[PDB]
Amino acid sequence: PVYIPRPRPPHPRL
Amino acid sequence: MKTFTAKPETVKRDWYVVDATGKTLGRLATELARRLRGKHKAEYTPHVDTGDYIIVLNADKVAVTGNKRTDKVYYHHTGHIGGIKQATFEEMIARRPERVIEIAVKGMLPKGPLGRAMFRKLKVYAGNEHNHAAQQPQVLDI
Amino acid sequence: RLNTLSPAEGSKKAGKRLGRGIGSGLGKTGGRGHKGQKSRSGGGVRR
Amino acid sequence: ARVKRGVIARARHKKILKQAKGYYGARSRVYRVAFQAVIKAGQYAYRDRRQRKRQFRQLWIARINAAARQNGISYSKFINGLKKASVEIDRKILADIAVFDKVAFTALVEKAKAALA
Amino acid sequence: AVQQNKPTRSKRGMRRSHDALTAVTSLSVDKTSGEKHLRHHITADGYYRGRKVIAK
Amino acid sequence: VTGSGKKPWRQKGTGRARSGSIKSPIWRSGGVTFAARPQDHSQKVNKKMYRGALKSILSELVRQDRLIVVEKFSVEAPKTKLLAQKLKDMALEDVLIITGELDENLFLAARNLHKVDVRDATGIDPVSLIAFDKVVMTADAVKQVEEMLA
Amino acid sequence: METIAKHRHARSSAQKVRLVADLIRGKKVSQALDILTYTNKKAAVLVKKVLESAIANAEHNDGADIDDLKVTKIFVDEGPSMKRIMPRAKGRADRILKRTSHITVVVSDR
Amino acid sequence: MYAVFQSGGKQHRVSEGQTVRLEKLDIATGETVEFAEVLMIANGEEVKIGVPFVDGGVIKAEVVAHGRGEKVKIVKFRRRKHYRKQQGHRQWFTDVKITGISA
RNA sequence: CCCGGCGAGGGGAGUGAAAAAGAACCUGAAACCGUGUACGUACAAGCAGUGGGAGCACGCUUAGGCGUGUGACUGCGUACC
RNA sequence: UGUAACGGGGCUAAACCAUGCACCGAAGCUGCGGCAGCGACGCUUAUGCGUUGUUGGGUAGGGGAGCGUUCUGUAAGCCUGCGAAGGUGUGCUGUGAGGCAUGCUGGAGGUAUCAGAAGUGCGAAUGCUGACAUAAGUAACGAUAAAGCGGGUGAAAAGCCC
Ligand SMILES: [Mg+2]
Ligand SMILES: [Mg+2]
Ligand SMILES: [Mg+2]
Ligand SMILES: [Mg+2]
Ligand SMILES: [Mg+2]
Ligand SMILES: [Mg+2]
Ligand SMILES: [Mg+2]
Ligand SMILES: [Mg+2]
Ligand SMILES: [Mg+2]
Ligand SMILES: [Mg+2]
Ligand SMILES: [Mg+2]
Ligand SMILES: [Mg+2]
Ligand SMILES: [Mg+2]
Ligand SMILES: [Mg+2]
Ligand SMILES: [Mg+2]
Ligand SMILES: [Mg+2]
Ligand SMILES: [Mg+2]
Ligand SMILES: [Mg+2]
Ligand SMILES: [Mg+2]
Ligand SMILES: [Mg+2]
Ligand SMILES: [Mg+2]
Ligand SMILES: [Mg+2]
Ligand SMILES: [Mg+2]
Ligand SMILES: [Mg+2]
Ligand SMILES: [Mg+2]
Ligand SMILES: [Mg+2]
Ligand SMILES: [Mg+2]
Ligand SMILES: [Mg+2]
Ligand SMILES: [Mg+2]
Ligand SMILES: [Mg+2]
Ligand SMILES: [Mg+2]
Ligand SMILES: [Mg+2]
Ligand SMILES: [Mg+2]
Ligand SMILES: [Mg+2]
Ligand SMILES: [Mg+2]
Ligand SMILES: [Mg+2]
Ligand SMILES: [Mg+2]
Ligand SMILES: [Mg+2]
Ligand SMILES: [Mg+2]
Repeated sequence: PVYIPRPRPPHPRL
Repeated sequence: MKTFTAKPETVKRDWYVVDATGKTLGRLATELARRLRGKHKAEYTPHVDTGDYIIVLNADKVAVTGNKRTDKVYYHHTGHIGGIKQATFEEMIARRPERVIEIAVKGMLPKGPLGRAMFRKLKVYAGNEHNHAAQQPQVLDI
Repeated sequence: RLNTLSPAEGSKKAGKRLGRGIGSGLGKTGGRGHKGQKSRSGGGVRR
Repeated sequence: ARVKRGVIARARHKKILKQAKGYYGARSRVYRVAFQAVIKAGQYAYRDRRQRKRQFRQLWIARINAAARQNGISYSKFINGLKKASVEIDRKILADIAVFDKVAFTALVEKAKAALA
Repeated sequence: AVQQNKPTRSKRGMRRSHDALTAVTSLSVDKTSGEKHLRHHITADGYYRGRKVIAK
Repeated sequence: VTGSGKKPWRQKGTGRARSGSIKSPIWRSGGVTFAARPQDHSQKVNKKMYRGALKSILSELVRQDRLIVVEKFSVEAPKTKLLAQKLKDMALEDVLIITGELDENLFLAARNLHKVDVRDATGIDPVSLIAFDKVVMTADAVKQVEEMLA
Repeated sequence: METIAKHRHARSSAQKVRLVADLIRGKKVSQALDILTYTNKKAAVLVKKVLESAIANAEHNDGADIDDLKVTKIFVDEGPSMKRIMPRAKGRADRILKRTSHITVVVSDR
Repeated sequence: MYAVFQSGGKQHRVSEGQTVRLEKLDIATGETVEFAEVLMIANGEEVKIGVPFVDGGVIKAEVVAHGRGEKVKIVKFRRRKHYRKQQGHRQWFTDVKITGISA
């Protein structure tokens, strides 16, 4: 709505 | 003016009986496919099966050249993973010789509802008797 | 007559509108080539 | 000098949908997708106006081949006998004869045979 | 875990083909009251096989 | 646009396009991309070209007979009734009257006929000359205007 | 005469009511009423209270003959779907739609 | 009894009394024209063929009416290359009526 | 007035020129969701169209067929930026 | 993964070689029609181009020519409550942008022509706003402290009262 959370820590494809 | 087209209802379809004894499988089934599809009719129209029903007799007695008799393999996959079941020519003739011709003609007929409606008009029979005498198939020498 | 005065031919060259379709010639980078610097908002090297 | 572009866009989207009448699904209800279908239909029309001139020659030839093998001469030798006798009938008329008037086409075949004789 | 195109009205209808209701075949008029009531259910008046089994 | 300048949402993470300010010309209730300034549309036409325009408009009014030249022509009472009746006599309906000098009576009589305008022999102009149906020029005004055009 | 009886802004989905409405169609009202009385749904209540209306608006406006009265045309239309907000996990809000349905019954002597 | 004759390089097969649809001919909308290039005459059963032409072959037609055919729409197009083109076409046609056929 | 819950909503009656102008109120589009009719569809494979094309339904002319709606079957055909 | 190294059938010629004859085969060329540009005696008159020969795939892009919308003038003119815009169908017409005529809804505005100005043309910008889809009548109905029955009121009682 007005707030958006950060997404999950994405795949550590290092 | 528009070119003629054979109508599905108005067309007439003759019958024909053919004696597969000693005929080469190819040069038999090829002419069979021509007839079934209707090329032999001047009333041809490529979206309607104007061919004449064909009855194959002595389907066991069909012959192939060379060493095809024991080397021409017929494969089919059974849907399941490992099952690519094969069967050579001799095993096919011994099991059910109809399938030899039926395959040689499904291969040459169109692919699609018209093809599977043309192959409905082929009435191959293993031995020499056929009960379709009520339709009076004319003899055909091919 | 007021609704009869018409300018001589060739006077008004009829402008040139960039980015108003495919039929008009220009449009989709409006006569300034593909990506680069000379095709940016305000880009273009000094004199 | 604001211009509320609410009538041109409407009567243009509608002009496309009217051409798209008869298409399955949203392909005939949505302008963003009927537009592709209509340009694709235009490609198909512009290409089939030639595929048709092909198909009908390759249908007339098939019919002539039928009615020529009927009378004992392949299509090749038939056309060859015709051209030799300098008969300029075209494949459309040939096919339509071969379908409607059988004795006329038989006379044609006989002339071609004689020319090849 | 989520769709990848939208199933059209075609699918949204075909999937509901079986979602239709089952109209009750026929009621059954009571023996002596003459009223309607589902089979083996008591009549809206408390009758069953024509017996005032409820009095309520 | 009366607003702020804060990024309505961070640059990343969001699933929506990278946006910078609630004022962007894209957004609803946002600015116009090229807001028009209050400008001036007065364009310079050379003195010589304006004179050469009048010296052609008048020649063509002559050729089209829309130029009716007269001697003295005014009224005695500032009655639009009187002036309208006078034009009825002149068998005209839509006329630009170019008098030598604004005769207050004639000016007040013509103030109320939206098919008649009275101008001095100097406040003439091409738009009016062409637009009006017929122009009547008192000979005083004819001499004045020809000396003005020189 | 085709007597109409509607019910606009009926507090019920436009699908749960079509399920019922498609049961009773082209049926004598004497049978449609029975079906709806012994249908176990909530849309059964709405469509029955509407069919009662249609029958009454036939017998008191368009004449008589509750005997011969088929449910000629019945249909359920989408209506003004009230918006509401429901909170989910992690602060997200999801807009749910309280649905509404315009039921229409058209019964005729036929 | 039919006749095979070419007008626009497209040889039609027509019986006496029916209409055709040719490529436009410079004939007034109500005038009588002929084609002296009959390619074949059914002549009932005994068909006359002619080596290049039926020597005595003459077809008499009355030009019923000119007109412009159905509006075909050409749409050239190259995907992903920023190029399309629309265009119309209406071929002129000359409905004639074969009044008479002479071998 | 009638159905309705001394409801919602509706059908009559009535004003009104108009009430598919009834306050959810000028016009009222499109997406979206239905209802009826016509045609096709439950042995058929794929950017879903186009070229051909039978059948079927309908309007006109009579009976020449044509226009419209569908489109069986077939050739070709792997969206847009 | 399933033949799977002729595309398939199949072929002992329907393979390879050599010779020759036919035929199919493109949007190539030819045939008839149509348009547009360029060039050449014209017509002397800004040409019917009278005729020709030739050209016409095209992205970035260059040039030429247009259609259309809003507003201004022409317009105190013209159209219009004997129906304007708008909406929706239908038919005709232009090479296209488009136009026209007309049926229904609409119920009061519109605007020829020739010019003038542009907030002048949308499908994309993880565009913005409003609406409605899809997943779907599916997950879920928010503590596994627990409900059952009789009576009441009520149109309807598992949840309200006793
Ligand atoms: Mg194939
Ligand atoms: Mg684009
Ligand atoms: Mg540039
Ligand atoms: Mg770019
Ligand atoms: Mg680059
Ligand atoms: Mg560059
Ligand atoms: Mg405005
Ligand atoms: Mg070709
Ligand atoms: Mg994807
Ligand atoms: Mg279900
Ligand atoms: Mg603002
Ligand atoms: Mg000055
Ligand atoms: Mg919280
Ligand atoms: Mg009330
Ligand atoms: Mg009003
Ligand atoms: Mg409204
Ligand atoms: Mg609508
Ligand atoms: Mg079926
Ligand atoms: Mg099968
Ligand atoms: Mg499938
Ligand atoms: Mg097809
Ligand atoms: Mg293997
Ligand atoms: Mg060419
Ligand atoms: Mg050519
Ligand atoms: Mg060329
Ligand atoms: Mg070019
Ligand atoms: Mg370019
Ligand atoms: Mg307007
Ligand atoms: Mg209305
Ligand atoms: Mg803009
Ligand atoms: Mg849009
Ligand atoms: Mg949603
Ligand atoms: Mg759903
Ligand atoms: Mg599911
Ligand atoms: Mg489940
Ligand atoms: Mg659950
Ligand atoms: Mg729970
Ligand atoms: Mg209790
Ligand atoms: Mg409980």
